[PDB]
Amino acid sequence: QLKTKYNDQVRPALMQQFGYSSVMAVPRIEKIVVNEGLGSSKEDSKAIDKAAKELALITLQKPIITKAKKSISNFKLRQGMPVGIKVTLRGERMYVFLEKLINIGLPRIRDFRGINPNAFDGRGNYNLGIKEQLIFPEITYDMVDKTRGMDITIVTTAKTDEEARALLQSMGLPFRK
Amino acid sequence: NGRDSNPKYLGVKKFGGEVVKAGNILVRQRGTKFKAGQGVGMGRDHTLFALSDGKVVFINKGKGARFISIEAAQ
Amino acid sequence: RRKLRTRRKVRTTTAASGRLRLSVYRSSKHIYAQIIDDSRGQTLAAASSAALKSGNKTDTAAAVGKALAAAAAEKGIKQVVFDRGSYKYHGRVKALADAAREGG
Amino acid sequence: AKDGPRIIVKMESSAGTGFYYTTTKNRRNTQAKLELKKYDPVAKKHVVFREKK
Amino acid sequence: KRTKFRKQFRGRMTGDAKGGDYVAFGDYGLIAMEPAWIKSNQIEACRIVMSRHFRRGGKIYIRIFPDKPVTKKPAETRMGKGKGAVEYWVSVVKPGRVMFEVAGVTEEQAKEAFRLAGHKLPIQTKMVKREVYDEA
RNA sequence: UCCCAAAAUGUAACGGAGGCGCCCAAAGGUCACCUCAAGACGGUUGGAAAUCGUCUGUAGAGCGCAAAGGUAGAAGGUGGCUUGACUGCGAGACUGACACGUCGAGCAGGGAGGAAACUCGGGCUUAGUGAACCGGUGGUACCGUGUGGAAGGGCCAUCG
RNA sequence: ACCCCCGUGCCCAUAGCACUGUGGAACCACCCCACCCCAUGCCGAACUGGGUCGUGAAACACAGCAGCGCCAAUGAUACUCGGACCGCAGGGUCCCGGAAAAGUCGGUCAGCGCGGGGGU
Ligand SMILES: [Mg+2]
Ligand SMILES: [Mg+2]
Repeated sequence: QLKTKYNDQVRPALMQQFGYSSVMAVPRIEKIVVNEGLGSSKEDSKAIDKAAKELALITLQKPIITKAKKSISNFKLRQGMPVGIKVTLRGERMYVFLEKLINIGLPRIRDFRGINPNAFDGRGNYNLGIKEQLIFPEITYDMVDKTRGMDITIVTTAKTDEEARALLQSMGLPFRK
Repeated sequence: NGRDSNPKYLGVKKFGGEVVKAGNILVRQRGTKFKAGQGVGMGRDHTLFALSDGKVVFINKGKGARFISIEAAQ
Repeated sequence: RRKLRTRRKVRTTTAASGRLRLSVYRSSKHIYAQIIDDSRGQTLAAASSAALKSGNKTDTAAAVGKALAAAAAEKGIKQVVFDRGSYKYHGRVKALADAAREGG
Repeated sequence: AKDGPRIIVKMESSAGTGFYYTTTKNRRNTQAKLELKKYDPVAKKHVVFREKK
Repeated sequence: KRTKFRKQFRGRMTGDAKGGDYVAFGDYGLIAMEPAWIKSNQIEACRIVMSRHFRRGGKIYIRIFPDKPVTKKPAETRMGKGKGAVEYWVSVVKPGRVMFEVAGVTEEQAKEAFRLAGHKLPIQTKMVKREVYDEA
């Protein structure tokens, strides 16, 4: 399951387009961090289990409810209260979710056209602006609580953006041409 | 306001060159300005003291970390 | 990242101890088990698993620790104070300790 | 060292057989019930020691 | 003129000039020759007056902002502590401190503006010229 | 707690500012592990800050409160185990006119954490408190006016 | 003896960052696997167990480079111990010594140890 095409359709295609002197210097995929927007405007102790469970069924891993940064501004901010969520996928579980996103996630989306081609993180990384959750093969509105959005971040080991974009698309990433 | 005030104290008590004894208090301070060197212990209130007999020795490595050691005679 | 190794260096008192200290470098597959003086920056017995290993780079964790204690008998060491780096005292590093604590 | 109805209190020390006080400033603010410990009184030591009056 | 926010009170002490320079931010300058205290109001005195003599330009620099609060006597008595928090601000000035400096105008046009803005001051002053090149 | 205070210490005013009369079964002991503020770039209920990621970053943060000193090898942040916030002591020093106050190695009877060296007799320290008399409670048995008890009185601790 | 690598000190920026080059199986790192001893309040990233290939890219080591940091004269000056004076005063001067800061010249990106290992 995967990994085989992760190399053949990537590594060898890079020295035949660029010029790597090493199979180690070849841009790789480090981790895929998923962030969850919770609380703040929607301070609900019930909404917490809403994401806590779903996130644990879509990525197959218990997430961590990252609290506040202990900052109290003028609006609704408190000292140390669950408001964020962290779901870091790396290694085996990474490609497991990743593959599902390239085969079922992105393809199966209403009004889907692709993703912004402009170079995002200028450090060799990339970021995704996922929104609606009613576009996943694990999310079933017929057996949940409500409807919310999730953020996915692609962390790689690329040096430049030129070597990053290549890696993403070859691995499986659609763009609006 | 005129009201409020405090006698305070602090400072150094055994200066360098001096011959200490087992229990003599060396320097009093609030923080960790003078770190306990060789032969020198440190109290709750960062109050430096001597373990045995010897001579007071100051060491400075360009500020920041102060040290006080005790070189025995014998 | 470099904090684990220093937290055991500042911790292990040097002078007031009066003792010696045994270091250990097992982040790889090349333990030194080097022994170092408390004041003088020298080395006495100095073990290592560099001279052959008989195809073993992990199992000799206890072989070198037995070799050490025995190598220390030729100098005159009774007390040793260990000073691991980023090592939570688990297995590969535990074998040294145990082997050089009963073989001495 | 004021002493009123306010939260926290000064506590007497008892013991299993032992008859000794430790004098400790507790507080009914948080977990306020398990004021038990282990303070050996002049004795063999190792006696069940709850300051709980 | 006045500070936007400070501690409030101060003290009093006059040493020699430190951060005063012969020429910058223009061609001609005006320097004091006696230590004293230059009130905020006195600065308005000088600035406004030099603006009457200079219709256009706005090349009048004043880098002696007063940073020194002074107390005052409210009525009488002496049975009290800090009296008169808000009185006036004074900027200390030592011989060789440049208070004023102008440019664009000629020689005559400058001998008048400093002159005039010299009679208001509690101390003597002299007007100088360029030929200084310390730091930059 | 700073300044005045004039480079030991000390030093006054109805001189200039800001706090305390507490808190914590953990913010303790110890044992392990993590490293900050902020800015820029790019990202979804955001659109200022914040949640995430990657770089810069002697830390411009944090340390329960006021302030200074000090801390990156932590006195920053977490977890496991515990009740050393122990008892009987203390060479020798700081400080005060006295009385108080402050620091403390080591020794003993017993325990705590760690493999261990080792550390621990409250909390980064400096405020969070007050003599004696009188009385309350527990403990222990010294006195107890003829004797043996008892009332009471003393002592240890501790409360008002 | 030559040199290099690794580990560990003294020293704790005149020994630091950046830029660039060199190093490939002796050493180092990445990397590979990791159901279990052990562990990340989520992730075997980091700890950790068992070990090939590959590569030196990154990290690290070394070397050049000193644009930036750091260190920093000489001279003079500020100030001041001592002595002696002036103004109504805020202040200021002379004699005799000590003597800054900053800036400038300039300096240098170390040096000095121990042990072990592999090469000539
Ligand atoms: Mg003084
Ligand atoms: Mg009376």
